[PDB]
Amino acid sequence: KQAIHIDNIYWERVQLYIEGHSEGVDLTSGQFVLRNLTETKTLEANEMKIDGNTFICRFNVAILDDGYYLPMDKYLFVYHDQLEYIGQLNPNIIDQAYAALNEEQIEEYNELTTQNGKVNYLLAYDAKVFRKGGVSQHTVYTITPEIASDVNEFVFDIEITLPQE
Repeated sequence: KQAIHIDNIYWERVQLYIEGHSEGVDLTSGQFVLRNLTETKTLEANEMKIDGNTFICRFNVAILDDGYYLPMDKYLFVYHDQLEYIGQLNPNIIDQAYAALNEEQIEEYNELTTQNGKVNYLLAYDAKVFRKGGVSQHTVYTITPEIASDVNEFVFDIEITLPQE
């Protein structure tokens, strides 16, 4: 097919880095963004490095509580040119996540029921949690990569809560 692929995900302090490549999309004219499923909040990348068909993008997700925010919101990684392209997760990441312990192995096989819950459990090992201080309200940011079963697409499940919760 022709789509945007997500190859690696990592963090430096609060900044979320997304590395990937294109399988047919021209990357020189389009804007990479994080967009929620409801199309009501969009987050632009602060850094965008293109190298041939490969790309790296940086997002500062910590600004999402500066305005009006939902405490349970899933965000797609999308390349917007003339058509929006939703990033697809590389199966190598889930296969490397499968390289777990024995306890974790039998824990993952207790999922059983749905394939979705299995892949989400494998992806949860790369979740990020941090707090925002120096302000009037200290908030906990929890960003969890997962496959959204409502659309069958990869999303960052972000929940912004108070420490009390």
